[PDB]
Amino acid sequence: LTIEILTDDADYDLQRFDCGEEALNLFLTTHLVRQHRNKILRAYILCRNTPVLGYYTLCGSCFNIPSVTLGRLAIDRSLQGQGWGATLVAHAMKVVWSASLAVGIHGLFVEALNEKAHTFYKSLGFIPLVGENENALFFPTKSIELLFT
Amino acid sequence: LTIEILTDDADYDLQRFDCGEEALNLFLTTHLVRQHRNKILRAYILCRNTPVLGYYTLCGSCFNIPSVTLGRLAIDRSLQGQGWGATLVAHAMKVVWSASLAVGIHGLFVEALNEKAHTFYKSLGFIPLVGENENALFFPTKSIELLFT
Amino acid sequence: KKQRIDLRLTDDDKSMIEEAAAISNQSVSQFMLNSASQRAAEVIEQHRRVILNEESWTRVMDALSNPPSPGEKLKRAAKRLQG
Amino acid sequence: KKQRIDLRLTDDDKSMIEEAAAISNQSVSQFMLNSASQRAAEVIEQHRRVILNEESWTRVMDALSNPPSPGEKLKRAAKRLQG
Amino acid sequence: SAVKKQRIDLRLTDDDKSMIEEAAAISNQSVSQFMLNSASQRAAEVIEQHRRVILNEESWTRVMDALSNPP
Amino acid sequence: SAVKKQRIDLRLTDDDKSMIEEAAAISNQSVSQFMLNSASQRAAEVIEQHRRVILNEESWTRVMDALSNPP
DNA sequence: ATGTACGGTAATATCCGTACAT
DNA sequence: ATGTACGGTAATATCCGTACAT
Repeated sequence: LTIEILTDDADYDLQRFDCGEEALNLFLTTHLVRQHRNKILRAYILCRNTPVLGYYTLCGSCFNIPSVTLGRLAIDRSLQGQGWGATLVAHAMKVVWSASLAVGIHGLFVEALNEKAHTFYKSLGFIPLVGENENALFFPTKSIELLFT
Repeated sequence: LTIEILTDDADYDLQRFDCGEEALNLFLTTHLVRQHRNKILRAYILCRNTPVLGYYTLCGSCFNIPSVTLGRLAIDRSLQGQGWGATLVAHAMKVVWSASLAVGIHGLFVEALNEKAHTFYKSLGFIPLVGENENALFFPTKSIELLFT
Repeated sequence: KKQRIDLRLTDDDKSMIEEAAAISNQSVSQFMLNSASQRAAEVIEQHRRVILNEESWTRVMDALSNPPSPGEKLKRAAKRLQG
Repeated sequence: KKQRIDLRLTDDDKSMIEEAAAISNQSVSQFMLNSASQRAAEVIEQHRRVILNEESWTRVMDALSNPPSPGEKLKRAAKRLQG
Repeated sequence: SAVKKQRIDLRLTDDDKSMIEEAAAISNQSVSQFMLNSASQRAAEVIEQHRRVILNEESWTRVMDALSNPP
Repeated sequence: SAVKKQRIDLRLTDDDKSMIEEAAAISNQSVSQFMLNSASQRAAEVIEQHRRVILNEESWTRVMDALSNPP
């Protein structure tokens, strides 16, 4: 199991990988590839060495102070729990942190639409926002630098 | 000396009546009559029984909560001080108060562009507003009802 | 619909107005007349007071709830009013 | 300038769109295409976060000033990352 | 359903088309079902938002007419 | 001065004229000196307000290109 | 020089017609 | 039925010309 950014070559496939939530699977199967190709987002996939068991999406954003946003993260039902989800979060943090070393980014936001995801991101250290930002959790670039010493 | 609303008849005249401030005299001599005729404001003049020694202007407003606004009030230099100015403020309050009995108005605002005027309206009971409303002073309709028992 | 406004201006002024109108997806007709009658309301009606401020709005609401008693000067002026 | 959009709609829908366009001093061309590409940005870019809130903005600023130490789970995940 | 059809034909830049059709497909609807729905909701918004302006003008002229004479 | 002339001709409703010419006279300037000054300040506003949008798009695409590979 | 002002012919852009598709 | 699509002639509205004034 390795994590890699989506390859712009055609015929990539990797059809179905149920994560439990129909919306995330639908986004993976009908939005992710085109939005990566059209530079709307940067899509990263976790799959085996034969060619998918997970994915996440990154997107530059502003809070203006520039940052990066993790909008979607999904893990197949055969990989139950938070483990490889947290590993994918660490991979995304490393990507955002190299990007901050390059062009300057002060933090990473993350979208949490349900309470299970809210608790998941809260167990990883993300700070809960309130009000109109109740579904958004934040983690600074300084903490990501601390993570990789 | 009597106070009366502007008469829509032509040839009213009453040329010059210096109050000290060139802006108020200019407004009286080149804006007041037309804006009253065009229903932009309601102009009241204090003059003698022969045909001006003062004036004020009223204008409906919203703070939405409906109110009335005293934008301009001027008293001739021959009538030095606050006396007839305060009497004109009382006349305007009575007008606003009958208007509240008629259609419903919850207060009266007043425009104060300099510190002398600010202190003048503060001596009459107007409450000082702050921030972007620093030049505006307010008096409720309940206090005007109290004034006329 | 029935009236018209005719004015003359600099080619620099016209270039600026036309550029901003194109940015607004508008003809210079609608840009000029909008930016005119939209900014003209700001002049012909000072009939609105945005008190929004933590202290100012609370002062107004305390005046509405607790109405201040008419001061001495206001009472003397009311006495001077009758005549 | 070079492309076009063709659609069909109800005379009720057209009456509403035309009325609001006239209120906006706009043709149905500019009203439709504006109200389209102006609302379409709201979809194709969720790249902005208006944290403005007395608590949320202060939480973010306290995170920027005082950065929280990486938790145990994040450290274990970083250990699981190398492979 | 219960309704019929009547067209509208407008012209844009292909770079604006792209941004329109992408958001249309992302909302799972045709370009027509996007453009029209967005235009209609905008149209209802600026059709009630003008009604409130007319109400404000009416009540302002009421307070103004009452700021004149006693009657 | 230092500049020349080049006209613009637009058509309105007389009820809109009224509101324009009144504010023009209240600002102590001709209808031309009103219309043109207001249009020019609006034009500069939405000419710098678009420059900031272009700056935002540029820096966003910079962060986006850096969110890709290590180089 | 520039503010105000009227109207006629160039320009535009609003419509249909026409097409095949679902 | 309706979404997508091309272009030709009706409609518009952008220009000048022309006017007297400051």
